[PDB]
Amino acid sequence: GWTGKEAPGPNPRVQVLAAQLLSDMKLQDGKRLLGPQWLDYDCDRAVIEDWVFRVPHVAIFLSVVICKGFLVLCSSLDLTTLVPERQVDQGRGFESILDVLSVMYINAQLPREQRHRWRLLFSSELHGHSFSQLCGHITHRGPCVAVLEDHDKH
Amino acid sequence: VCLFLNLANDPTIERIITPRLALTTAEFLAYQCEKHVLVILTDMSSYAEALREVSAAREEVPGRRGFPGYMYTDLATIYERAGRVEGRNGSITQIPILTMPNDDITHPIPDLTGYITEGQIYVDRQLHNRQIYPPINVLPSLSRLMKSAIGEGMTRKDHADVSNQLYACYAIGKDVQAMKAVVGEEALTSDDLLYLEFLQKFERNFIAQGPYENRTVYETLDIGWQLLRIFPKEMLKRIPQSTLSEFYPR
Repeated sequence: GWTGKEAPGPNPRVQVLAAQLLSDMKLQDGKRLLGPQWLDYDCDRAVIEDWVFRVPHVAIFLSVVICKGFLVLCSSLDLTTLVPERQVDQGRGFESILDVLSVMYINAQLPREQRHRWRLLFSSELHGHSFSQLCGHITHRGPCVAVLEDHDKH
Repeated sequence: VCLFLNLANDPTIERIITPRLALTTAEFLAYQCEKHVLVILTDMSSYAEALREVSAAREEVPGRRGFPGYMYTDLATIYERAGRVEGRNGSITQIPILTMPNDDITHPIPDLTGYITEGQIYVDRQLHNRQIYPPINVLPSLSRLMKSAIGEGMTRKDHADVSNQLYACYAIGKDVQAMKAVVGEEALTSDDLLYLEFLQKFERNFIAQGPYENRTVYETLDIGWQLLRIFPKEMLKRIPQSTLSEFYPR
């Protein structure tokens, strides 16, 4: 259900996700990639080998580009806990703020026990633009992820 | 603007002939000079205090509550000099302004001016005591000719459905706060507080105006439409779907 709409042109959430993984790229100097001198580092096997150790998703994403088109069914991975299941009630045409690379980002930092199903609790374009509806739909429903987008696309 | 002032220290007979100067000027500007005239007759209750004072001088008979017998045909001598005519391109609109004594609507000046005219506005006291301007009570206010003033060609095609939906979510909101004071605060469900979020935002964004803020009709409905988005789409049942699918989502 998480079909985040691709943009004609480049998807802007592919771009800002990919540079996040390169923030954990700790060069041997101890100082992070800062300024326009971040393009010219002789990054040998000494420095990429902790990057695949620190970042789990660059180790995860290679196991789904290879082992899903090639269709090896014996694979002992979990795809229920990588991408959650979008549970909205039917009948209501509802697009979300968050596309699939974003909901694969927030789902990584949750507890592991909850990562399989994201159910709709409140949304401003379906349940009104009221705080009395917000406080009535999200009270007493367990742990939930509030996510909002202002006028400046933040 | 022509301004016919008439003070309280001025004689009592000049107050009788004042609303017949203001209409003879109006029946000239619209039915001979082809203008759209609006007549404002401030404190028409003091007209009926002078018409009682003139008639008592002639030792005449008093009718209901001291006012003369001929007061129903003497208020209609003023009010029925209005309306559009055939042939001329002018019209006269009248807004008389009264004072109900001790807030009793059953007084003969409001009871007989509601027999000849076509609505009320009801400036309310309970909205003035909570510092709202203009304190207009929309629950007893009416205009019997609203259907021939709005719609396509006049204002916009969503006017007749925004208006009687705001009137329904202000009517329910006045019931919730009337009932929540008598039964208690913990009986409100989550849909029930929503008719109180409207009621507070209706009295601050729609009824509160400020005495020099001139809104056109296109920015009263665009104020009114962002107040109907407080509710979800399934709860607006006074509004049809063919106009909900054009104006509601933003």
